[PDB]
Amino acid sequence: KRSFIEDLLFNK
Amino acid sequence: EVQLVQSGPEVKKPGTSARVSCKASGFTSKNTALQWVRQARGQPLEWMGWIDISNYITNYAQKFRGRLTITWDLSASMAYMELSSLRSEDTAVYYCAAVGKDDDVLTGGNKYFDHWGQGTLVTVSSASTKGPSVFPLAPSGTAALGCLVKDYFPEPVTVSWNSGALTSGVHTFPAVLQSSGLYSLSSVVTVPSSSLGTQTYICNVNHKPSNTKVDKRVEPKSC
Amino acid sequence: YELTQPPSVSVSPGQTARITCSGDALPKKYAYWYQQKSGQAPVLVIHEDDKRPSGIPGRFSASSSGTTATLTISGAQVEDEADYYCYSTDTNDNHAFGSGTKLTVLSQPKANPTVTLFPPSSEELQANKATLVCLISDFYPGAVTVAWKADSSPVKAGVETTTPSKQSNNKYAASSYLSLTPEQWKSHRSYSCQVTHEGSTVEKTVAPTEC
Repeated sequence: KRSFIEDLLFNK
Repeated sequence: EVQLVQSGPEVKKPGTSARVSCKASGFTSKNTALQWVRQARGQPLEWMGWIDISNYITNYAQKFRGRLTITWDLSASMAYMELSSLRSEDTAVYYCAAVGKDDDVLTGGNKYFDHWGQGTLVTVSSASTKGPSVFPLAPSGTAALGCLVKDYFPEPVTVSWNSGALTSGVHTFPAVLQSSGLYSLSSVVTVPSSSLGTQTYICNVNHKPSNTKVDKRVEPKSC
Repeated sequence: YELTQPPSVSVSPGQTARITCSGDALPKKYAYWYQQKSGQAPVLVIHEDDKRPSGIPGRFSASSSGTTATLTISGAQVEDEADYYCYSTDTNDNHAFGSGTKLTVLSQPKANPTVTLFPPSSEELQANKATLVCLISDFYPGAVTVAWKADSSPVKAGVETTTPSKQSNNKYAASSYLSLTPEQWKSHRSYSCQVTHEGSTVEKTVAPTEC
């Protein structure tokens, strides 16, 4: 339900 | 090289659905997302949503949930956004953009990438082709006068003053799209006060889509 | 999710410009910065808080501390004049662009706006319509806010305003319209167009009984 790209681009 | 090519502008009536296409060529990294971003005239960028094109997982902004669908057609290398129940406020430029990271085999690291389409203007209006009404903006050192070019569709209108002989101090503004679904603009010129009542000032308005030509004489007021 | 930016920032050529971006999730989520010029798509100038893209000049830098991300443009050049947007997400994956900042690279001294307010013409009233036209000209920088009042009451309905456009003399002009019915126009004592530019407000007022 959640793409890995969310974390790849924003998780500090 | 990578390319993003969007479909052309479209006029849509209120209540209908707008479909915008974005051909995304050359994006083979697994971590690639195609996002949609809109921008109304003079307004900030507004992120609408995106799709992970490797697994088709979507993320829609809260304001568009229930109205927005983002799809990826792998066989055609085509991304789409579909916005339903269009309203006047949905008039905007809609952008597609590809974001993500590449495995940079050259340096051995990763590289973030960021590419944008040219944008697609979606105009939401129920209007049919309509010529403008031209109303004088009368003046009473220098004096400002002009013409109001009201309620036309579609764009554009051109304006000249005194058949092009008057150019100095002239400013023709960009149009605004009104809640009626019709455009309106103004053209003004600053002239010496001493010329009012002696020099004739006429604004020449052309609206080709309605085959409309209007010459309006702008006369000073005594009040 | 909301990211707050100053509406406008001015910088002298060769001096340092700083554009802030306030968001509650910036301690956990990266900020991106985009530059947008008139009629063009935005262009990435900073990714992942402080990383400079390969094609972006070295005078562009950025940082993030606390709930504030800051874009810094050292030795500002005329080509750096543009709108700037930060971009990030929150802990529930709500992406957002910031409110945006118009960066002016000062090319001339401040010029105060000249405001001319036109009442509805008799021709338009004959057509059962009424438009007040507020002409704003010869101001610099090109950032203004316009507010309309009827009988000292703020008027939000029926107002449309153009984004400032450059004049031939290199100053800026803008236009604002208040659309009313002929009955509305006659049934109020006065109407005011209020133009705020660089922290100073200029006002023009018209009255139906005047003409």
